[PDB]
Amino acid sequence: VKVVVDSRELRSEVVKRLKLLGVKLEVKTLDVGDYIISEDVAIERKSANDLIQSIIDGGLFDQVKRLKEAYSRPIMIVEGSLYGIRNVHPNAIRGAIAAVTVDFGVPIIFSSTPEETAQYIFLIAKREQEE
Amino acid sequence: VKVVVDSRELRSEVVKRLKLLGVKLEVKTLDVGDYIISEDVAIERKSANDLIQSIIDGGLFDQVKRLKEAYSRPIMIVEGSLYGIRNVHPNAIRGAIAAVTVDFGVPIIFSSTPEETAQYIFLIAKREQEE
Repeated sequence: VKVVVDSRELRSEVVKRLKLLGVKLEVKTLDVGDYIISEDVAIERKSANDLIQSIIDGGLFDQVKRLKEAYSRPIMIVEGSLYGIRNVHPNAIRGAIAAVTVDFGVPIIFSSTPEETAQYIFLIAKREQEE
Repeated sequence: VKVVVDSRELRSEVVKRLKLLGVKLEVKTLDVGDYIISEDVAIERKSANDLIQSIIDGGLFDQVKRLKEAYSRPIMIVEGSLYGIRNVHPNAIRGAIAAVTVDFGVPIIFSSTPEETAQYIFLIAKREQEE
């Protein structure tokens, strides 16, 4: 399977696992998105910490808007646990998650590690290729 | 806020928290869905164990199909951790999650406890009422 990856992700552990999985990567510098699966499917990788920060600074929705305007079927993979991270009420996190997935209609898949993020990218790309 | 709840959920801890949150519940015996928010929004509550079992028995997709045919905007809340549950390869769980959220287009929100499930139902219902 072939996946386009943004230059900023090139040396990540996600890319390492993708390569071990046999994925053929094409590097590009994208204005939006981290891993492109097709003309319509693009994946944005965001750490749990960065998700919370974007909620704190009120920048999450602008980011989702930008993703949707660039791709018809964008996907956000949130990496790392969202629990145990104080300084932010659980309802703020839950509320943001519900808004993105239900209102903006952008799937939010949760990954525990960069390796798991790669496994998700891989299985989605494979399905893309098969159909 | 008003929420319709299926009779089978009446004595759950989710209902207890919903009541503490001030939600006004109307009980019904639904052929599909556990908590109805509006004519279009319905929530299906599924434990992590039951999600895995439905993957093992190949019944998950039929369930999602049934939800979509009954409601235009269904939501699935998966309750409990999906990690540490052997007898099933991680890719089987990841694959199922990707299919439901990305292909079927049905959001899959993850909750750690029945209380969190109630908090999600509450915030979604409130937004429904406000708009």
